[PDB]
Amino acid sequence: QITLEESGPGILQPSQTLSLTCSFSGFSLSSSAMSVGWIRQPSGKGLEWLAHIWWNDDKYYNPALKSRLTVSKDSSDNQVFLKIASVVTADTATYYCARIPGFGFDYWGQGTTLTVSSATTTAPSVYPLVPGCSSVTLGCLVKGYFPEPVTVKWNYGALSSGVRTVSSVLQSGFYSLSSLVTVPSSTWPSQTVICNVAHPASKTELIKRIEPR
Amino acid sequence: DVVMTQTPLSLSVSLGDQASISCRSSQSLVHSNGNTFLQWYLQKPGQSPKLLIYKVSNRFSGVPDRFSGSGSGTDFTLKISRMEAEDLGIYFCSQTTHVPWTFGGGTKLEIKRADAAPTVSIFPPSSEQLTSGGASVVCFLNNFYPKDINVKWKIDGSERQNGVLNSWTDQDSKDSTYSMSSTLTLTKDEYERHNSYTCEATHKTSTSPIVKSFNR
Repeated sequence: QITLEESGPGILQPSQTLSLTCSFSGFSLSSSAMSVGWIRQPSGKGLEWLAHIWWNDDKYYNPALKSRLTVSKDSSDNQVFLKIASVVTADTATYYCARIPGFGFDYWGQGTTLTVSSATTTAPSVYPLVPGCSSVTLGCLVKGYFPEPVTVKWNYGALSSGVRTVSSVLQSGFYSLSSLVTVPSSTWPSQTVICNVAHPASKTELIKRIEPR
Repeated sequence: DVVMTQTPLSLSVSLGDQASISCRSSQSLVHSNGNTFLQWYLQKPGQSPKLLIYKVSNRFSGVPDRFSGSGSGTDFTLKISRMEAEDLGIYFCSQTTHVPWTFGGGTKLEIKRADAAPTVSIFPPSSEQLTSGGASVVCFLNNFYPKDINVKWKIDGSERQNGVLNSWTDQDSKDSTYSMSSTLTLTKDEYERHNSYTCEATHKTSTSPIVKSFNR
């Protein structure tokens, strides 16, 4: 059961220090051969290796960023840390930690998305798509929010087939998307259909029941 | 730094067909030890990268037989022998033999399937949005191929282009289709001013638009 999970602020103002944590299980550093690395990807762009720390405390840094970067570990707590000093707009990216046994990267955590902005965090408003107010298409629309990302689920994740979630659109400083599911008629409205929208940056966990009229 | 050149930038593959992805190195990827550390990853839409092939040719616990790697020194190839629906996403090569560790630019692999006409749905603004002074009319083109689609909005039979935001999904993992939402956003006052609200998809499967309207 190898797993890796990263955590960050979600949003950070320019010039301040970014502090990322990589929590893991299924392996140990201080176990030998054994490394955890940091990789970043700006939206729709390439992957950039940042740094990695080995079991023996050997640290390796990307020269283009080196003097701003600091990797460290706490092997007893199964955690790796990355510090990025005086952060700029270009540091906006999804950050990953990944295990290195030998050779590469194998896994790969979920990523933590970071936005470098001077702006207030704004939670989303979530609205029915109801038709209209054999199979039926329903949805949740998902306006007003900052920064990215938002997570949208249906019936707390139990409804996953038929889900279509379009990519976000930025306009006037705010993002929006919509997520739709096609169910069976029989289905809805006889059974409950709920969207779960999470916005970690504003600590938002909201829910919309899809009601007919 | 070692520059990784990936070819092609994008590939459209029919199901069951073969696909090759090239990765070329600016320096030799043979380490002193003397392994060759070239890895292949698939990043699926909305997911983190997954290791497919490590050290040129080793296929990683869980990875289907359909994926294979070959090459030596400076020239490397990922092969997918039979294309399946779930093999959608962006493929990347890593070098880890030289610091700084560098990646290829990526190859977006898209699946080429039979043509599919969209299923169109229109959604009036919700009462909860209307209560706060806003009105978004959403319309919602499900499961076309190919990706190229046009939406036209009509208010009382007159075309509207202001306040329209369009957005696509990523290609689907099971049926290989696209979806897109077109959203016309107005104020409550402006929405309450008009009656007929119309959206129409033209798509290459039909020269005639699929039209959906509500009146309120």
